Amino acid sequence: SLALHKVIMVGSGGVGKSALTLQFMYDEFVEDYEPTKADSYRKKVVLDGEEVQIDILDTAGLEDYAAIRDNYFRSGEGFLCVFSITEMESFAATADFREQILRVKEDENVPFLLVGNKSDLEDKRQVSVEEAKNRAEQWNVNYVETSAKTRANVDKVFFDLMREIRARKMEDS
Amino acid sequence: GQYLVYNGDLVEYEADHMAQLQRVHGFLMNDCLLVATWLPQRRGMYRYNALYPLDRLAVVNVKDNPPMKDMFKLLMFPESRIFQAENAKIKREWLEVLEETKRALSDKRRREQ
Ligand SMILES: Nc1nc2c(ncn2[C@@H]2O[C@H](COP(=O)(O)OP(=O)(O)NP(=O)(O)O)[C@@H](O)[C@H]2O)c(=O)[nH]1
Ligand SMILES: [Mg+2]
Repeated sequence: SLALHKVIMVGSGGVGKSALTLQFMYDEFVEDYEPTKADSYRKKVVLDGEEVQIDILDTAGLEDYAAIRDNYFRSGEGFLCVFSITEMESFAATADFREQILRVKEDENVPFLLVGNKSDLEDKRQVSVEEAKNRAEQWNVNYVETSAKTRANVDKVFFDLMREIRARKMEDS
Repeated sequence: GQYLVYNGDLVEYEADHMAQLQRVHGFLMNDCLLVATWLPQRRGMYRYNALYPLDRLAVVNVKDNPPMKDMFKLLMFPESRIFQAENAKIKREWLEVLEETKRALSDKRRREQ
């Protein structure tokens, strides 16, 4: 059977979790905001020669119950910790998300990628590349800026996340 | 007070390989969701009943994609379950009531506390 890599979109409200997902799933992007409850997408893709399926869970950046949030997290295998480079508060918000992910998954090496979206709005930047790169290094994860609008690195983040998930599976089995 | 908000039949599917499992009946009440499953066995039709508190239940909208249509998923440790509604109308109704009674459950607790 085809391997299945479960990706979870994590990050504050409005950082562009949905935009990235939809851009990746259907090569589309709309400028208008659309609050997310919880959507599940699946797609057949080729990862280094093998046909696999990627499963993405796109949820609201704002969830009332911690128990529900944990049920979202616990179902994933890899995470895309998204924050917007045009809003510093969403960058600060990443530390808690990571802590919750670690607690819930109980593993320091959980497939995780730090993602700074909205790179096409360089003019409005609020978080510096270095700030982000530093946080990633101290968390021992990679950092990558994307733009779900222009597609810059959209495929890269999902495919790289898949590769780390595929690695942990390679060893942990 | 307590009351039956919504209920209906659904077909369960295994979430990872989307294989069809069995028919189930869901009963929505003001603070929990009851799912009744009837699994036939050689000499002992086994039954599985689960109650899911709405303040712990993660409801996910599964987007359509060929081997999948009109489905939504329930997430609650240690389970992940997918259910298919008879048509798009039924699926839409389930998602609306699950969302609305959860909202109602939250604001009901906000006034209290
Ligand atoms: N310029 C630009 N706008 C973006 C980008 N990504 C998202 N947006 C815009 O930012 C807004 C929020 O995006 P959205 O995908 O809904 O964010 P979210 O993280 O899913 N929000 P929620 O958690 O509330 O569902 C939308 O109006 C969207 O068009 C990007 O890379 N560049
Ligand atoms: Mg969204």
